[PDB]
Amino acid sequence: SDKIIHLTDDSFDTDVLKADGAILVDFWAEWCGPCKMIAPILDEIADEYQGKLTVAKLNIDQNPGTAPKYGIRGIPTLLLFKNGEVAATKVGALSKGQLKEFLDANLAAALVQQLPKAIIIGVRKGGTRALLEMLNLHPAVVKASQEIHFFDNDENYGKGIEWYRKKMPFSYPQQITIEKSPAYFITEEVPERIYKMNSSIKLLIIVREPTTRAISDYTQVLEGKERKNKTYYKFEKLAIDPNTCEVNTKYKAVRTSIYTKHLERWLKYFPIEQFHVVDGDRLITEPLPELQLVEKFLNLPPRISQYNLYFNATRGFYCLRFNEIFNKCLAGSKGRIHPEVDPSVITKLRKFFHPFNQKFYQITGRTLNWP
Ligand SMILES: O=C(O)[C@H]1O[C@@H](O)[C@H](O)[C@@H](O)[C@@H]1O[C@H]1O[C@H](COS(=O)(=O)O)[C@@H](O[C@@H]2O[C@H](C(=O)O)[C@@H](O[C@H]3O[C@H](COS(=O)(=O)O)[C@@H](O[C@@H]4O[C@H](C(=O)O)[C@@H](O[C@H]5O[C@H](COS(=O)(=O)O)[C@@H](O)[C@H](O)[C@H]5NS(=O)(=O)O)[C@H](O)[C@H]4O)[C@H](O)[C@H]3NS(=O)(=O)O)[C@H](O)[C@H]2O)[C@H](O)[C@H]1NS(=O)(=O)O
Ligand SMILES: Nc1ncnc2c1ncn2[C@@H]1O[C@H](COP(=O)(O)O)[C@@H](OP(=O)(O)O)[C@H]1O
Repeated sequence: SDKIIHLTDDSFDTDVLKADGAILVDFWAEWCGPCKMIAPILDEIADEYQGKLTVAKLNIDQNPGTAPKYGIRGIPTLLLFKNGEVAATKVGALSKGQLKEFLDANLAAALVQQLPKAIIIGVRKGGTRALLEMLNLHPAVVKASQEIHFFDNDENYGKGIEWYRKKMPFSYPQQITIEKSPAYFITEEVPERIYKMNSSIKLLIIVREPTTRAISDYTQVLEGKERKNKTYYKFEKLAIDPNTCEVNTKYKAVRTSIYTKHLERWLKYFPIEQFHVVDGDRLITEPLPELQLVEKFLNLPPRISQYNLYFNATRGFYCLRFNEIFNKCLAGSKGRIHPEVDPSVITKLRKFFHPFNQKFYQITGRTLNWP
């Protein structure tokens, strides 16, 4: 649960000089009395300043090379670095008020609404909400908690990019905003609009087994009709053409699962390097490895840990653990009791997707091992 980076001489360059934004470094030693008194104050500050400041320590007895390069002749010393250059210093023991006065006087943390620098564009039912919720565990990530539907709605898109920006949450300059809008993946007119706004934007795609995703899709549409006391057909009657007895390519649930078909459209405007495909099947069984890849994709330091995720045998999925008294599980619409589909139909669907799946692996570079 520790939020303080433990530094060494060998790690100082990568963790401090090559870090983005603001880092406060405490130079300390076991023999330094005031260092010990101030140590818990830094723990409080690391929580209160999450998103604007990272806190780090270097033990100068164990790592004696770094302090002489900064002329440090007494400890505790607090050095505030920004982008590899010393920004401010404080010498000696100080109280919380002096430190907060020092930090507030030295950090340019204009809380601002910024346009997203990463967008979860799909795919619906692949775990888009879950992915967004998990990425928000990173101190530098700030989520747009509602779908805004900007690029897929001519009405909203007419209001201009500024309207979109002012629909984003407040964040600090050094924070990265992430939006989730599954419909963007399928809406045919959306890649050009996003490309125009920011051609270097990063795009996130979350997928799970094609056939499974279609059944999850069907279940939601079914629940929506049963809620309103309406009628609906069985999955089989919709996914299989009655006449030919083949897969019904006109059914949206099936078309949406042909991930490759949609990706081709997006690739006409963005290079594959700007995309990262998250394995939704692995996100359910073992999230952390998939989330750690997203961290590197976003140029974010490793900060999501195994402590943040815990298995809830009751709900049957993983839930989020932020601090010691803030837990959050996903809503009831996440984790629906799927209907049993005739094994024969499932086999036909699996074979149908197979060639599209192999193309997807080849284009994206990630083999997801789907049946
Ligand atoms: O098909 C027909 O018959 C249509 O025919 C036409 O000719 C007629 O004219 C129409 O009248 C007929 O309408 C029906 O069919 C259309 C088309 O469907 S389509 O073919 O699939 O396209 C239906 O319209 C579509 O309905 C979709 C749907 O999924 O129902 C829409 O999908 C998008 O939007 C939904 C709804 O979002 S929202 O309103 O909530 O904003 C998304 O599903 C919800 O996702 C949110 C989410 O943000 O994750 C969930 O919110 C939960 O979680 C929140 C956060 O919690 S936590 O952090 O996880 O812990 C929490 O704050 C919420 O409280 C919580 N909700 S909860 O209920 O309390 O649990 C919701 O749970 C999800 O339901 C969906 O992901 C999104 N997908 S997208 O499209 O890919 O973007 C779609 O936009 C829309 O066009 C029409 O409804 C239908 N009418 S009928 O059923 O009456 O027949
Ligand atoms: N920790 C988690 N808790 C609940 N559902 C999760 C989850 N991680 C992934 N999911 C999955 O994400 C799906 C919904 O994705 P989306 O938010 O894009 O609609 C769920 O569909 P099911 O209801 O079919 O299980 C479920 O499989």
